[PDB]
Amino acid sequence: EYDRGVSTFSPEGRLFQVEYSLEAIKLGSTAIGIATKEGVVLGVEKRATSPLLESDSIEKIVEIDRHIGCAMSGLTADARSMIEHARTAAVTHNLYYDEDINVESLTQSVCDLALRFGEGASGEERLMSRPFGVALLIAGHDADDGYQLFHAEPSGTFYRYNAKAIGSGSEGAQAELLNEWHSSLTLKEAELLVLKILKQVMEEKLDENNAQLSCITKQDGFKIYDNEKTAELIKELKEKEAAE
Amino acid sequence: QFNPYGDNGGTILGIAGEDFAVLAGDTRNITDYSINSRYEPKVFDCGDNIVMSANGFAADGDALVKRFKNSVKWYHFDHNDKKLSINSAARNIQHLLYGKRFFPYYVHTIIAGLDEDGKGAVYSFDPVGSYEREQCRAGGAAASLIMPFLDNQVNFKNQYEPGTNGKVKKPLKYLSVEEVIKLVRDSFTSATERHIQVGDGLEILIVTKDGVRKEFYELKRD
Amino acid sequence: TQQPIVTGTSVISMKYDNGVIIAADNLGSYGSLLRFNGVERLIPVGDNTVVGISGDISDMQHIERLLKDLVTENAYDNPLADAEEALEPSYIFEYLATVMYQRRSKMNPLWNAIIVAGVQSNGDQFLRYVNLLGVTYSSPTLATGFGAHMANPLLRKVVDRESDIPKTTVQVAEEAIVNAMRVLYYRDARSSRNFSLAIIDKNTGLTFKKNLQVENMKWDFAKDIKGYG
Amino acid sequence: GYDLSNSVFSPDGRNFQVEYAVKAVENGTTSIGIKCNDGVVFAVEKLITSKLLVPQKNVKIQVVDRHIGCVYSGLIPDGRHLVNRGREEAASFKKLYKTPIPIPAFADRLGQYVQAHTLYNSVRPFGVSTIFGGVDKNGAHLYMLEPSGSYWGYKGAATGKGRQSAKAELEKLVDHHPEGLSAREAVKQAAKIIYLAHEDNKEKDFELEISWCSLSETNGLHKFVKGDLLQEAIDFAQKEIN
Amino acid sequence: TTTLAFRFQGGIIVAVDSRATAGNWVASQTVKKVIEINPFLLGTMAGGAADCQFWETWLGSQCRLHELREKERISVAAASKILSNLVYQYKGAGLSMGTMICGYTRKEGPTIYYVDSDGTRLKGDIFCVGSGQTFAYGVLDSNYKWDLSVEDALYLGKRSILAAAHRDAYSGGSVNLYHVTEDGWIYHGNHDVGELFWKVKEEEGSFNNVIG
Amino acid sequence: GYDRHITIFSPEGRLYQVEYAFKATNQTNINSLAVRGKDCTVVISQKKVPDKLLDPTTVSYIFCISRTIGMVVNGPIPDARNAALRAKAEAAEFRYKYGYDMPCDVLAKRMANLSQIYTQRAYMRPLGVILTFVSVDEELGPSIYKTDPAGYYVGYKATATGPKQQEITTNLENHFKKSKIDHINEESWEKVVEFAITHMIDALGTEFSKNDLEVGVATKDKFFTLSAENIEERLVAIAEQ
Amino acid sequence: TDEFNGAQLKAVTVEAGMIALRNGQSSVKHEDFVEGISEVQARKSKSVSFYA
Amino acid sequence: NNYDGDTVTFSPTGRLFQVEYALEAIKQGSVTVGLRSNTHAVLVALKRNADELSSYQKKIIKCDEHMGLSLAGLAPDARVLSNYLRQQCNYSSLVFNRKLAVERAGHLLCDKAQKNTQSYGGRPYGVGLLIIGYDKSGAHLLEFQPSGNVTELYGTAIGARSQGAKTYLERTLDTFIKIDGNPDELIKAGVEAISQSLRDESLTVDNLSIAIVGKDTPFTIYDGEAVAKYI
Amino acid sequence: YDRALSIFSPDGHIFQVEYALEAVKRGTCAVGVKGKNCVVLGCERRSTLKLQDTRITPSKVSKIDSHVVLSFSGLNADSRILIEKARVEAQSHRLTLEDPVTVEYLTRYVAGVQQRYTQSGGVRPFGVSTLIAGFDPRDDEPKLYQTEPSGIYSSWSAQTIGRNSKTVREFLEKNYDRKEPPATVEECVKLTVRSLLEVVQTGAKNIEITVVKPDSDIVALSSEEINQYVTQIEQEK
Repeated sequence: EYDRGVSTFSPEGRLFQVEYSLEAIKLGSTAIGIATKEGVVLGVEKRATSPLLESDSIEKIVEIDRHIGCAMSGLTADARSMIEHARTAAVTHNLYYDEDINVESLTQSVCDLALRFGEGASGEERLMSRPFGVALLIAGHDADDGYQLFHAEPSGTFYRYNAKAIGSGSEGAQAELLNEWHSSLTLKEAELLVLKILKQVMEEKLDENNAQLSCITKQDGFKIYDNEKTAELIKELKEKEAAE
Repeated sequence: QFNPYGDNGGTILGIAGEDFAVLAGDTRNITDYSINSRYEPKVFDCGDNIVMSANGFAADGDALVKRFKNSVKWYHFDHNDKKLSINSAARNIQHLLYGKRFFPYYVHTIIAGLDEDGKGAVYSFDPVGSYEREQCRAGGAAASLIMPFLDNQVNFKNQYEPGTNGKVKKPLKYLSVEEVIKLVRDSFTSATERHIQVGDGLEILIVTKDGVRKEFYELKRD
Repeated sequence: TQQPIVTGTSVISMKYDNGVIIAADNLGSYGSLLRFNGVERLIPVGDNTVVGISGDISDMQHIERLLKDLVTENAYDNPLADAEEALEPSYIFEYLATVMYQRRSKMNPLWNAIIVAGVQSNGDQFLRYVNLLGVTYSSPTLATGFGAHMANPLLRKVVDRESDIPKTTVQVAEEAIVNAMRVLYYRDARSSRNFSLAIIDKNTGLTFKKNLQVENMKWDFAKDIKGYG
Repeated sequence: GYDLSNSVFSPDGRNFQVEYAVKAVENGTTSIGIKCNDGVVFAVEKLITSKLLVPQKNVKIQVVDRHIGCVYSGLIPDGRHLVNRGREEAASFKKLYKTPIPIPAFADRLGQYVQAHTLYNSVRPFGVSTIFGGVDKNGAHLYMLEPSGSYWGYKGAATGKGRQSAKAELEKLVDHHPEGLSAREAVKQAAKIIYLAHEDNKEKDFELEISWCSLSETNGLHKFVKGDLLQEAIDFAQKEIN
Repeated sequence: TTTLAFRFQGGIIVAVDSRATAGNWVASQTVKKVIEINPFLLGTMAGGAADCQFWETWLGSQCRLHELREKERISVAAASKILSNLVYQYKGAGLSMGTMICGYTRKEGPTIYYVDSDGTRLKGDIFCVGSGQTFAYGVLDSNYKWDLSVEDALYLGKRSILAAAHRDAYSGGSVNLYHVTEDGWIYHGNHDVGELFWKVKEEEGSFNNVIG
Repeated sequence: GYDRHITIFSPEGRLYQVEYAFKATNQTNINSLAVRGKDCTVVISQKKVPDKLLDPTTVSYIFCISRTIGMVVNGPIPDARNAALRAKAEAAEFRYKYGYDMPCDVLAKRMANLSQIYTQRAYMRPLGVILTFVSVDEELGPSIYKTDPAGYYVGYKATATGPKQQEITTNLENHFKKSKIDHINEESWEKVVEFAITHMIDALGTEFSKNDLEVGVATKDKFFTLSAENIEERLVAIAEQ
Repeated sequence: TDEFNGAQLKAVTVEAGMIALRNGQSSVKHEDFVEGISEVQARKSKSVSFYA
Repeated sequence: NNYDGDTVTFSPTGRLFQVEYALEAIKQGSVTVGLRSNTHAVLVALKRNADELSSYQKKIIKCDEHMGLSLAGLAPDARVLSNYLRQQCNYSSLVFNRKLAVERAGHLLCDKAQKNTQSYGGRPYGVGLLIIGYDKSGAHLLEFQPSGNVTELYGTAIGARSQGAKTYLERTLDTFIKIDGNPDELIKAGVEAISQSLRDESLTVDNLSIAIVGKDTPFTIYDGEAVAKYI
Repeated sequence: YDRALSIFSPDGHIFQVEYALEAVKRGTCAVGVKGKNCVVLGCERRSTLKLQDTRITPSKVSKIDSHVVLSFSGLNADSRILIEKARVEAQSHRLTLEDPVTVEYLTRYVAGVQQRYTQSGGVRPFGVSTLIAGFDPRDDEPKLYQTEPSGIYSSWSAQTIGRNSKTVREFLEKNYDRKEPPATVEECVKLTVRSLLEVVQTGAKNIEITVVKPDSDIVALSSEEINQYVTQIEQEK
């Protein structure tokens, strides 16, 4: 009716295929991202579907560059296209200017790519017939604004957040975040915060074969926490939930 | 026959200080043995306390002022009010240079400004691409006349400490923004009597994070 | 590769306190053979700017139409500013410059020298230079062809630089222009008696006086050269 | 069916999409074209929708070449695209044949362009009528170009909502002068029939714009009518309708 | 101009010059013949300045798109042979190139390839490339042995460039020393060839043609 | 489904989209009558202008596609212009590549072939105009070729077009039945105009004026049209017959 | 209001008097009618996603 | 549904419904109110956050140091239009050594939208721009509809509850036009203008975003505590 | 051509991707189980039919590289296109980077072929899912990946695709441990024979077994070898 077109409206007034894409982020497993000014931590629910699954070479944590991290949630086939372009973008800036790209600037570049649907609209080279179905939580560190966390839509729009969760447990996670986030959370107090909120939206047991942690720090760069360290922290959650 | 390149001469001199930088050059523009202009800097402010001169041929050397000033604008737009650094400026230029290399530019390009530590930074480019940092660099048609004197007064090249007689080398002595005025004028004074592409005017542009100061001095008519 | 086919030569020009005087010979040279006479090369664009061109007539004529089309573009829209603030000499100069620059890229150039001179709507005199190379400079007196090293030196006595302009007026300029055009006729083989003199004044606009003749030429010392025998 | 596109067709000879597009023009602004002896005098009713507007700073009159007035009604973006196209065509004629484009020649080219979009379903038909004319070497002429791709010579034309009132008085104007009238007098008559065609738009208020290309006054250049002359036209029209 | 790299036990020593002349005039003495491709690979600058430096900045782009895409650190063989096919595409476009890519991996060991403008890539253990590669070669390859210590290897890199600087015109300026390990190259700093001369005349007893 | 909305075949094998083109050329209500003289070809056509505010001089349907070959159009004037433009371009082209101007026969065939292509394409609409091409060629004599929107054409002794053209056919048929030849034996081109006007009055019952007529005459090696002054001489000359 | 027939106009008026009812007023004020227009319209949206 | 899904059609009423749908992006969108004198132009936009953790979205984009545009509809569409204006501004600098006139740049923007409304598979651009700038003919204030049409006013508004803002500007209309050389007054009146676009959304210094361009003032966006000089 | 054959759905899906996965379900069953010293891909053949010469009939396992094997389920027309593109890519890696491709690289590459036509219009996605397995050069680590027509890929300790993949997978929960793979090559081989003997049955005719052992050692175990393994399992059971 109002989606047979390749870019069509909508008696509401906003594009229809894009709207479906935003309600297809929810299908993906929860991706949480908590930003403090002491670093940004990204946690993800990997999902284990079988014990025959090898899940420690599967993650939704991806390095864009040393000083920019990303967590992806939604349909992750779509994010394969976007992550390649992002990596190229970051490299281009250091080729052209010998300089580290801003977190904001990188997000904006990936937003430009996201609008490429239609097959008769605008002047640009169209190479999609439908919008991407994946939303990103681009974290990073630039020296001009410190630590930054952006939430990038498949729309091609972006908001800077201090904490945003997307995916299945988006609503129940974010309910907690509005009250529980403040600026005196340190990196390690953020780190245990991720695991507490992730436990509520975890549809399995909370463990390190269905959860993966990652930080982005200026000092050590983009480091993905090994499963040994991830497991350790998870056991330290269950102790502090028995300290209540 | 049509010949696709020429020259227009000029002589530039970019000096890095220890907290200031000075990119200067003559304001005389020529072609062969006609003085085109007695007054005409090629030493343009470009924004963001970077001063550029692409000196030599004037047709190319205005092409790089154009595209560079386009890049200043578009950097602020596409990096959302992130300022173009001295480092950033150097590499961008390289890309513009390198971009025509089979129909190459025929200028000697220089930028100057301060670095992020608040000391001078001077990068100087060959006509087709690469750059390396300097502390003194002459260029233009009279490069090799002003250059070996600037090395003897900044970097103390082929000088030794007195009464040691070459046992102890002569170390660096931290410079003054006034002090460097004296060096630049005495060199281009020599330059007017000993080269013929030099005269009419000299314009020194001094660059710091405290402003860009212009100074126009007249030179000798030949 | 371009070969010069039909060429023209010599335009002179100088500033004065309230405006400019730009003047040119008119004659189409074709080498030592001279095939056209009275060929105009003062092309007025707007009504306060003369664009004075020398070199190939063909290239001059193909950009003569494009110069008229800029004014046509300016008059498209902006009924309050279709020449008032949409035309100044600086715009007309830049328009010309990047066309010659792009053809030097091609290797297939517009073979010309170009003066664009006028008075701006800021009210300030304008005199800049462009060519087939596509160099650019401003100047206080300026010239083309054979006069870019003959006539131009005579005018540099008159106005030394950009602060000798208010010491120069239109009667003192007028004379300097006359003298210069006479001198070109003696020592150039490519300069003739006709020349047209255009003054762009800010108090009276574009006053374009056409078909002035050389007068007070000396040729009476010619008898006192004798033979070698 | 036969109304989904424009290269569907019907046994009724109708093409539907094109007929529909004329309805935009019929709800467009009143615009007239008077064929005069020396030239043409265009005038257009410019609605004043608010007091916030800047008067005589929004135009629907764009000049083509230096001697062809063009004023249009219907969808303003679409008409501005058609005029943009015809500024190129005028430039092309000037490049190739070194002359300002003749008014019959200009009409031919535009008609082709408008024809193309009713022959393909992958592009949308136009829905504007333009009224254009001027003074060329074959005399003064006046043409109105339908969005169908049809044009004719006209001794008077009109378009927009108030076309009924305009046309009726243009008949009387040709009956006043069957041997034609001056361009100078036609200023005051253009004013008069815009004022009478504003009685179809008397829930609204208006600004009178008049533009001309005539040999007698403007020397074959298209210029705008302004100042005291414009105000004289207003005063003329005011007394007549009173 | 002279650029050399020799494999020994601790890895590879790269030693290069820095006088990069314009012809009869010495354009600059400060021109660094080291090109940091990333922290784990080095490229020498020999051939035309512009061309050689430029595309090995773009090789670092291809280094970082190896790292990202494969999640591994780039093979030396992989880097070298990228740059190779690229200059074959430009072969007879008139651009000049000669670089030694030096790298040390845990899955190939220390490896030098000398990639060149023609689309020639040679695996090798010692190369010396430049105007004065011949002079530097003589000292280096006489006293060459695979078993060698880091101190001895460093001192041989200094001495070889020193010999080139002495006899050939376009060498000189300054030296820059790197000691390539598997954790990366370690910088051993800039030494002026004119201070280096007079140390080595005293200590070896060499340079006996110079009057002193 | 779409067997009437685009140019694809139907179960009937008949293209409905094409049929609709012929059902739009008679809705402009212009009749034409074209006769071959002994040295000329004359074509007269309606030019009904019912308005004071349309200039009648510029209302026309006879377009000169070559200097020797006229073309008279029955059907909508946008499609007329496009077909005229294309025909002029081709006629010029023929001179350029073959060294002589395009024959009437081949110019008809060329527009015929383009019409088929326009009904081959399913997004291109055919030009819905019936084109009559009149000439005097030197290798075909006085000639009429009439092309139609589908892409069919044939030569003619005489032809008519318009809604009321059956009446015109009756007159022509009697004329060539009695003469027993394919043309009018009249050696003055002016009198072939006079004859043509007479049969137009007979067929349609309508008394003509100079501003309801528009006349094109191809004589040998030139094509001209009569102005309304000249057409009035012919209308006075009917009274002198 | 723009492009409103009696059916559309009627929705505004009634709806103005429910804001009046809630507010606990006894006289329906002008503003209420103005607020009542925007509920028949396409907005009740103060949402941000990509169309703000 | 045959003219409401296709962009290449009419439409028995001579419309295209896709354009009307694109105008509903403006209704549901954020509000910005522009007002000018003759010596200064002013855009005052109401920024809107998603939530407390979320930032506020800048509704003013700096297009040049004498030009700026502000969105009120579809955000992805604004990124196409913003770039296009900059490209043409640099073209004016390159070719004619001139700033790109605001009047000219409206007509270019108009036809750019038009040719995607013509083409099949295209779209009308649902963003509404208010485009201010200071050229050689003074201050200008343009309103860009989804149609593409540009109109020139001394005060306008687009977005939700535009009507209350235009009533305020029609009253104070001859006050603010005859205040010149004082940017401050024009800015204060624009805060008061957009206070009529509220419906208990309040105004704070993190919701207020002002930008001006003057004769002697470049394009500058005031935000933070630089809008607390007017609150 | 660019008229969508892939278009976003109001369900947040594309219809054809869902359809694509049902096309793989109807395909023949491929099982993958990796030991500590091998990868084993055994697959169901449709060689039950008489008057068939199996020498010249395509196999259900095609080697792409010296140490990288690929098995497939779904359409047989579609699969050959993926197998040809994969091979061309493998030799390109040898040309410009040297060394053969890693298993992971090929997994990503096939996934990127599916990905391209999912997003673009004028193209439908393939109805083919693969099990890409093998070794990397100078590695004795077995690699077992699964790629699917969605454009997603996942590594697995053991996996099965094709018809009755749920049934085989359930069997593998008890007959395979994440902690402990089959210790020997032979127990891995017999486990894959054992899994096939559930659904496939019908002698060793339709049972195929390909074993890859570290660093480019590919041996295919003929029906005779399989018959011996089948008989031992049957007797023991």
